Amino acid sequence: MRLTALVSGHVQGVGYRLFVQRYARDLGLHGYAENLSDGKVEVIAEGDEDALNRLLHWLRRGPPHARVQAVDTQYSEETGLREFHIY
Ligand code: NA
Ligand code: NA
Repeated sequence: MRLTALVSGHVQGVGYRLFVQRYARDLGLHGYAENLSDGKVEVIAEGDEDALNRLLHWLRRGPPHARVQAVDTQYSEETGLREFHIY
């Protein structure tokens, strides 16, 4: 399925997108991570349900110096995205 996750907290400017991309690639997932102008990070990830749960473990922690306060999740059908990009 597709996970669309919205990450709140001290998350921009701390390498969060690169962190997500590394773990998504480790977990066989495709999609993207993008900074939002309201201060959040949006993560779209497509792939197996358990891999999405493993990614969520990382999304809730973030890199060194991130302070992730919450991760809102919503699920939808995969669209066939390839690769994992940062925007
Ligand atoms: Na980054
Ligand atoms: Na961005």
